[PDB]
Amino acid sequence: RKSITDLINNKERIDGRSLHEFRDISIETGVISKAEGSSRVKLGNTQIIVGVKPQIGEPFPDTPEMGVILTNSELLPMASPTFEPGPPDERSVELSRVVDRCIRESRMIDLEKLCIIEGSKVWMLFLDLHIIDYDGNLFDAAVLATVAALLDTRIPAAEVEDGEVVINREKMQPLPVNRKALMCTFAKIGNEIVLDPSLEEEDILTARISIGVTEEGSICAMQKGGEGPLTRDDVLKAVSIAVEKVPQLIEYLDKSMT
Amino acid sequence: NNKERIDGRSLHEFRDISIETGVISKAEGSSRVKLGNTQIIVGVKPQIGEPFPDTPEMGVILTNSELLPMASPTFEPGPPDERSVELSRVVDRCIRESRMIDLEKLCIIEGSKVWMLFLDLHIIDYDGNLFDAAVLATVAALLDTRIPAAEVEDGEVVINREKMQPLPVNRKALMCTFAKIGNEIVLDPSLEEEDILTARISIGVTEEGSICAMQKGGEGPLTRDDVLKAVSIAVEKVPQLIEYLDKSMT
Amino acid sequence: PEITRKSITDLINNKERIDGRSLHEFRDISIETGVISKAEGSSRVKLGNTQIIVGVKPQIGEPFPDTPEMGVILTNSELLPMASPTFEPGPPDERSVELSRVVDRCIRESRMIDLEKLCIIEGSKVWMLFLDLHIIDYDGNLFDAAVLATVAALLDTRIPAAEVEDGEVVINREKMQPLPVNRKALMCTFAKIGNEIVLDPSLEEEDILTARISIGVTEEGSICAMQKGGEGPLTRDDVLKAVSIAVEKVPQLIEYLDKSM
Amino acid sequence: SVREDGRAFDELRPLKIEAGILERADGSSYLEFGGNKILVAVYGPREAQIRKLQRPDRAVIRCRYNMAPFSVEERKRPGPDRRSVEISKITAEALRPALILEKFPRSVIDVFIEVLEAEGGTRCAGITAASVALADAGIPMRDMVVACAAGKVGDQVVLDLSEEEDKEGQADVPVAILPRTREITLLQSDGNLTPEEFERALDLAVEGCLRIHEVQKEALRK
Amino acid sequence: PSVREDGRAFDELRPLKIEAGILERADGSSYLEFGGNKILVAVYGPREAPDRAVIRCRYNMAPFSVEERKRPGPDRRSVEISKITAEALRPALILEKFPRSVIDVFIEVLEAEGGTRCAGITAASVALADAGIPMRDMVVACAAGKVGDQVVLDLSEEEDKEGQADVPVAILPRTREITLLQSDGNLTPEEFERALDLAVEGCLRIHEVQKEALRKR
Amino acid sequence: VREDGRAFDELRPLKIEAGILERADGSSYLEFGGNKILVAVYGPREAVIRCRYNMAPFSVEERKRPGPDRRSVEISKITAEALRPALILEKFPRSVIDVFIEVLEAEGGTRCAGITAASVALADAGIPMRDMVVACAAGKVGDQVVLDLSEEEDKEGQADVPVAILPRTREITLLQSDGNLTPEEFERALDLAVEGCLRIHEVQKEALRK
Repeated sequence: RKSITDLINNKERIDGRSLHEFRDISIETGVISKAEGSSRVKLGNTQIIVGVKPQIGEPFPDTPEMGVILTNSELLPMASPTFEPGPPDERSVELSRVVDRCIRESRMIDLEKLCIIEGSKVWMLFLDLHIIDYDGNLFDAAVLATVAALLDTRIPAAEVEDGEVVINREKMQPLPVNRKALMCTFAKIGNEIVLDPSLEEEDILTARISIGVTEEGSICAMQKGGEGPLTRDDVLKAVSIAVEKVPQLIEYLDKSMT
Repeated sequence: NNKERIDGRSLHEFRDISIETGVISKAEGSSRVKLGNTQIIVGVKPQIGEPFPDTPEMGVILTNSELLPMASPTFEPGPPDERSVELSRVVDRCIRESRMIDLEKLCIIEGSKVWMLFLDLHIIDYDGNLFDAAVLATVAALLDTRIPAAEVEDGEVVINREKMQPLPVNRKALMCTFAKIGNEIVLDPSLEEEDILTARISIGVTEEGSICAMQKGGEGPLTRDDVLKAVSIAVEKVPQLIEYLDKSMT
Repeated sequence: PEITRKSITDLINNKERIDGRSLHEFRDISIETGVISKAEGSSRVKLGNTQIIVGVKPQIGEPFPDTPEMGVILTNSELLPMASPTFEPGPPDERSVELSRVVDRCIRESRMIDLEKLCIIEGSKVWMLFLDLHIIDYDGNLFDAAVLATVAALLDTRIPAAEVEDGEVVINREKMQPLPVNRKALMCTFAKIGNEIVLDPSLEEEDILTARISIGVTEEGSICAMQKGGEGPLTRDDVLKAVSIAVEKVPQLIEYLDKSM
Repeated sequence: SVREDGRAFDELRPLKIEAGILERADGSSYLEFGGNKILVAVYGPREAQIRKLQRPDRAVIRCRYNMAPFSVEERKRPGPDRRSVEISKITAEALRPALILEKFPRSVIDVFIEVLEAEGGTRCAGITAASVALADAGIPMRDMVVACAAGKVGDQVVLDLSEEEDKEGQADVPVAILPRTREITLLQSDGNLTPEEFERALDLAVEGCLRIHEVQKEALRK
Repeated sequence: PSVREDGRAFDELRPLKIEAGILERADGSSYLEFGGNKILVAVYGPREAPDRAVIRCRYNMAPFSVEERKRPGPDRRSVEISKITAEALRPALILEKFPRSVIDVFIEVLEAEGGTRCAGITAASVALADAGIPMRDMVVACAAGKVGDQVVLDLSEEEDKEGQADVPVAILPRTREITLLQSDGNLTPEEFERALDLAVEGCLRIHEVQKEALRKR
Repeated sequence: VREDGRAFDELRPLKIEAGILERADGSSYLEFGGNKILVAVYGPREAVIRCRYNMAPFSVEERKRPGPDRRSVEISKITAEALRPALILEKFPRSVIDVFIEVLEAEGGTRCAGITAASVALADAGIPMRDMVVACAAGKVGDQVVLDLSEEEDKEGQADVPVAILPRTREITLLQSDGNLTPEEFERALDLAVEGCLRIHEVQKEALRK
């Protein structure tokens, strides 16, 4: 491990990667036929499947006009020998909330348009993240897969007839997306921040930072992780690359869906 | 092992069976079954709730079993383990698939209100073969069940506590469990036999001799002959269990 | 081995305690109300170093199917890992549950609150009072501190007027109202050490007691809750003696609560 | 002053107690008291399978009081509830003085109390049956433990309250004692009693314990 | 003598796909596609921690695996399948090379279309082999059943809709030893004998697909 | 002028007291606006840091059912990580330190307040530390970047950027962001938060001295 770190202070990484280079990315949609929207993302060997399952229920009392998003992630014993079974641990919860933050705060989905009947009935989007294989950087893979799944989503038209809800699966509609946003995670190793860390790198990092940037280059989510500190320069440097790299990820996504 | 068994039984003989009904006075139907020393109490508790969305015209059956630390030193406390879950589902399967109860007649208002039958199996003592004892006790309790008449008046449900009606029971089914020891299948295994069996098979047969539930258990395999042999004996044994039950209830 | 248990026993058998109080004497008591500004009623009680914060949070919902005319009380206590190194995190253990139910018993059986007046619509909408006991520091005798803080918090409680109009439940937050308090009750806990019962035991004393007994007495000197605890026995005399003291102490505690408010 | 079911003020409901009825359990008992139907199983003394509950000096009574879902009028979802947890706590404490434990360091006696039907006064009945199950298991005991409730209903202090009498009832006083020394091992009170009324109910309950104790001794004797 | 809506004969399986070694982290793995069914299996072990070499198996469904979002977490049906799958797999493994350790078998259903428990075992055996677990044989599973008053093999979704009996069977191919067996619905002993034999034939056919997935090492 | 009448770089009323609890090895009480936070430290005992952030059921407007929720679990996770760099853990091998953060009343910015009070509790417990840890939130509300967002300012906030630092070196030990910030806006909010930390650090040091 001593030789992984001394090798990082020069701008070289174990698999030959540049310091600010993502692994090979692979994006498929419409993977689960039963699911209204779904996606499979592979980032290196890190693999995540996301399904979007729309459902009708009550909105939150204080936002009778808002549709609901519910993000949950399953960090599967399958995906890693360090993944315990049972309900979501710390690590799952964080991943899940960070993804939810990115999707929610970017205002990617117009929840107002998910309202069917104000105060009573609204579309509830269950975003379910299924971690299948873990080989480094769950956040970037997760956000990418959720965004992809969301774009893939088609839902039945919900008409209000005489006051009762009616579901016309005749006319399957896409989601009301205002914009897209994606995430870059960096790892502090030695004196350097490294974009998109491998498992080998995640084992030895001092700290990590995830940054969610929107289409118009604004920051919608941020999350420092790890047991070690970051410097002001580290943080601002990471922002700079995220702003730079997200548009490329968005370009890459849009093309995979055509 | 080859010809006979440690307690004097042959290969295809049950232990002494004891069946009581009306055991818990508060319960709408109840039963106490002893099969050898294996003892199970079952209560049937009717309740009014919403029907499942796909079946708005059908009543609900909910089967659950409590494998009590009381009943055996190997029974852990806490919510139902693997062993309890399996027992519970296999019993549920037998009652459900035999279409013993006409769920349609437990409708009260279609779409919103139906009778929910809580079948609760209470394992008091475990000395071999929970399945046959469990199915026997559940069937017994169901026949013992009397429920209030549910009338519909303009809108919601009205219970009359004075017209206690039986459950609508279309037919009856019971279950035989066999244990593969050596080269033989043995009907109704004791604790001593359950400890050493290669595998087990439970077969639920109906009144008209048709198979409504089957469950292979254990860590070892069964042969085609073992399975078909068990089927033939189950088909033969179940009408005698059914008759034995009917007689215990008059 | 078993030295502390003999040392503290010989002392109490010769009529004195480690901290030098009478056998039937409470530690210093400190009572504050209106401690949590968001909470409709709240209190902070210190009994020696034993510290409990109680909040009262009113809420509207369904009454019980067979008490359609009664409002609801729900008592729960959090024995925080904060409050003691022997306090495990997670949902309420035996010890918490007991403390909680004993407090609930005292408040409920004294008929301190007229649940009938908490009704809004019979068999549908009533006021639900969440009594939440937050154990902050544990240095002996949770029960007496708990009952004292819960009672205090209840007295401190102000709730919005609930009017009935059209069939829905109008909340009117302009007219803030006290809870309908019919009477007060408080609790004395005794510890059997040696041949003596001692009132209001310290942590040191709770470690070594044979048994304990908590007695809830009302304003008019009647017993509304009792709870024997511990692994050892009590005698008939021990129990009746504890009643005797409890009945002469509670009226003292009651005017101390009234004066602190 | 007649009670609803006809009993005198100091009259117990019918009682029936049988030992050794279970096969698997090391000791067992079955108790019928009015509508109450209670089964008790004792296991041990045995090695502690849970890391936490151990003592270097003596063994521990782990007690679980449980109600069958069908034991009451409305189906009780199985699993532990607050009331069950409290009863289990004070029962373990109620039984403890009777047992000569210093015998078995680092080990567990499990007491499983199963209420098949309930009709008031189960926590007492439970302890009463438990003591018999304990003796049936061959657990060395210095005395029996026996329990019974008194209370108040028609403005009258009465003995062994029925579940019906628990509704309109003005007070409940469960007591469990060690018969020989008369040492009180469990004691609770709710409702509203004067110190004078309470003294009566304590004493009345204690008399019930001594009467029930004869039924305990006779069951084990068989 | 009757044809099914989809064109299959009474004794005909839908195209099945098995692929081994697809996961990176897992010691052994497999992906199985059977009709609408998409099943992933991961094997871990043998690994540390006590009477026997036990194999722990968890059958789980993804919330999006079925028509209505299934709240994640275990349910009674999943617990039963996990129990009998561990039992189904066990005879195939030579656990006596390491008689105290555990083997983790994680079966993840990504999409469900009936007959998953069998599919799950079928994929599991491939994952086990892929992990290099010493095995005396493969374990392979397949369901038969009855639908148009006719016992048939590999029940379609539109069929399952109306089905009259399901008969999941798992066997050890070489010896034809039965390792899993269930039945529901309503069969005559004669119908059942047909159901069982038809399922066993399916197992032998599916076994070829298992062996071929491994050859691509 | 803000809604409560503060300046853009103005903290809320802050007081910190050390040593208030009897049982805990170290403890602190923190009042910050409406916020009322109690911290207890136990250990080192039979080196890991184990942190539970918990809210009292009565700590918010609507009774919060006690027990852990997803938000509490996340805060506990990042707080343990926030405190860790301050502690010289190499002195106590193979043991654990417990940090119990109890929110008695909440009014926004509790996770930061929690860390601020925790560092004091840690010192009060005599845990060898290389520095203090101090936290504070900045954010954006009236199209303006402001320091120490109040509860009901967050009710309509445009961004919130909680930061925790080690005062001496300015090492960023916690950092989050939600809402919508330009990289330029963010840079200001971080820097503004860091200034708050240094100001709050004085109150930390004074609580120990008193």
